[PDB]
Amino acid sequence: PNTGVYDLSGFTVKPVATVYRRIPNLPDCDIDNWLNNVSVPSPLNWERRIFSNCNFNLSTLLRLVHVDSFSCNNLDKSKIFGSCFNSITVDKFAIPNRR
Amino acid sequence: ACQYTMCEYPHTVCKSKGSIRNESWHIDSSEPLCLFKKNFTYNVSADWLY
Ligand SMILES: *[C@@H]1O[C@H](CO)[C@@H](O[C@@H]2O[C@H](CO)[C@@H](O)[C@H](O)[C@H]2NC(C)=O)[C@H](O)[C@H]1NC(C)=O
Ligand SMILES: *[C@@H]1O[C@H](CO)[C@@H](O[C@@H]2O[C@H](CO)[C@@H](O)[C@H](O)[C@H]2NC(C)=O)[C@H](O)[C@H]1NC(C)=O
Ligand SMILES: *[C@@H]1O[C@H](CO)[C@@H](O)[C@H](O)[C@H]1NC(C)=O
Ligand SMILES: *[C@@H]1O[C@H](CO)[C@@H](O)[C@H](O)[C@H]1NC(C)=O
Repeated sequence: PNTGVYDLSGFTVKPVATVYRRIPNLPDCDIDNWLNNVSVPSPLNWERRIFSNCNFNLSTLLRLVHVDSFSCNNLDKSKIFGSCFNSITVDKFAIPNRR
Repeated sequence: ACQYTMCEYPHTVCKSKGSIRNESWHIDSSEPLCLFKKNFTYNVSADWLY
């Protein structure tokens, strides 16, 4: 090439990571404020509540109630963390030991 | 903002002096799909509301 002054695009910056902020429309279901209830029903008259139209996750749940196991069925345990269901229906009762 | 089963002749009723009728603009004891739900607070001693 000839003698001259040339303007060259040198790559200098690149975005490292992202910041995400969004205000929620619906409220928190607070499942764990129900699963830590005092009056636990017995296996004859178990209760059920239908948590619908709210927001939830799993990590604050399963560390705020003292879990000993969490299996699943017809599901994969990481398919909870993404999706948006239509309702959740938690039914709890106590356990008699030998059965 | 929901999917409300709205009645035919919808109306409300004040809750300081109860009227003859009752608040009947939906019979929707089925918790329908709600795209939005929220609560806000305003002044009880205000003159106008825009
Ligand atoms: C645990 O569940 C019971 C429901 O069995 C909740 O009991 C309610 O308590 C309030 C207290 O003001 C009563 O007015 C309601 O009538 C009760 N509900 C029923 C169905 O009886 C209790 O509040 C729950 N615990 C927590 C911490 O929410
Ligand atoms: C918005 O405020 C209204 C009125 O304060 C709430 O309606 C009450 O909800 C409780 C719990 O479901 C009932 O026990 C009361 O009888 C309701 N009052 C009336 C006048 O309906 C409503 O739950 C609030 N909404 C949110 C999303 O917090
Ligand atoms: C309003 O509702 C109450 C309770 O369901 C009922 O007893 C009353 O008769 C109703 N009022 C009218 C005008 O129907
Ligand atoms: C609005 O509320 C404030 C206190 O929260 C009060 O000082 C004021 O008088 C209220 N507005 C009117 C028009 O009364």
